[PDB]
Amino acid sequence: NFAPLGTITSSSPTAQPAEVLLQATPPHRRARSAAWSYIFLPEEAWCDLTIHLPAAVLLKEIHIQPHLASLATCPSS
Amino acid sequence: NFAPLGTITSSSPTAQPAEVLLQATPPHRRARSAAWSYIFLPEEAWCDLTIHLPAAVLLKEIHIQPHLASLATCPSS
Amino acid sequence: LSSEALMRRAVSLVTDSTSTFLSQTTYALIEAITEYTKAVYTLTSLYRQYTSLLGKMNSEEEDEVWQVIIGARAEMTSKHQEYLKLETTWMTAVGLSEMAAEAAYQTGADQASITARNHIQLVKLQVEEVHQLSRKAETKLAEAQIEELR
Amino acid sequence: LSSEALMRRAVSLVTDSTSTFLSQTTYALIEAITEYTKAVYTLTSLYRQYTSLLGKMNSEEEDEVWQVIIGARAEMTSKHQEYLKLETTWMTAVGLSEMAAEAAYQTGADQASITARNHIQLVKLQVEEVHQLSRKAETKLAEAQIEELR
Repeated sequence: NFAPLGTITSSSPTAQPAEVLLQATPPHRRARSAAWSYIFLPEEAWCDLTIHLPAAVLLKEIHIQPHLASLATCPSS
Repeated sequence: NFAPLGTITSSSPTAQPAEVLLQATPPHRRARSAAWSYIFLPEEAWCDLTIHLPAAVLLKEIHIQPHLASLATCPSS
Repeated sequence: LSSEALMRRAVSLVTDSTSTFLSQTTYALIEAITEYTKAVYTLTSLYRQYTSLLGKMNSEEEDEVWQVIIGARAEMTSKHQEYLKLETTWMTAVGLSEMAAEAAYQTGADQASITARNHIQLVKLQVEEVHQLSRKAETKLAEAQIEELR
Repeated sequence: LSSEALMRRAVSLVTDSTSTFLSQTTYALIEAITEYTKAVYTLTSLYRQYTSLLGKMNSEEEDEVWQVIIGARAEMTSKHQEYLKLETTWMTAVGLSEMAAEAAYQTGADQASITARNHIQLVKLQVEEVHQLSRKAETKLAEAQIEELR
């Protein structure tokens, strides 16, 4: 996994910083809150998250873990 | 609402009694167990609930509430 | 200043109350295990009389035992009306205990975190052990059924 | 037990659930007030650092200070609104604790009553002091912003 070595940024200026998403250890299985939360504006339909790596990497898989406590907030696509 | 006056049944002989689903009062928000649970066989894809009413009624809307604690058990379609 | 002395006498009163409560709950757990075993044995004995002793006696006792089955079923439902709340109160106890464990881990009180973790574990063990006696009796009933059928 | 005792146990279940909710809301309120105070303190500390580094004003740090002042006006209105809403939520939590205490006093718990009274007086002193400190913090911030003209 190369996520910890990278820096994650978002296009929307109001987005809460998401460096917590890159922790090498997963959060609590039944944690009562989400590690990173984004609030959609009524006119907005897509969220932006860019991860920049120190060097080129032969990427194979991307793993995204939604906030399992409330899966209603899992991204649609 | 005409669900409480009806009788619910399923075509799966191993299904739990679903009469708890027709009450007007929903259960606790974060109850560890859903009000009614169905165990899917590895080859089975559809389970059916057949509500029968005492007399014909002019049906307008159907409301189904999944288990808000764990949306992962919400039916796909 | 430090609220250590305030916490000290507050928890001194709390510990005296909970020591009295622990003795009272030892007595009440003796009472509860006795009552639970009696209820489970009443259920299984009425099932045994329902299944094992039909047709051996005469017609008047047949009608008598049928009316006994009906009345005892009604009275058992009435008495078992108390057990439905036990499941929900154990649900809320488990939820509160898990919350206490999480909150004590968050605050960092090691003694309180250990207390809450052992609290959820101990209530789980106690309720699961009375239910384990009940389900041991139920498993014995099922084994007696499968051996009696075959 | 009896009908009154059955009502007591039902309201005990209900009040235990609502007290789980109340503990969650109260801990959230305490953490929110802590974040309130620490954000105000951090902003004041940054302002004090900028004033301690006076004389070497540059475009970068002065633009940062301008952004801090704009965000400080936004923070002033947000802090006032959230102070209002946190006071309202604390009043709601106090009412929930009031109904829980009514249920407990109708139950008959006295050690819980005296512990709750001691906790109430201690936290009354504590919240009075901390809220006075906070309100003084925003009062001083507003006064400094007002006197920034001269």
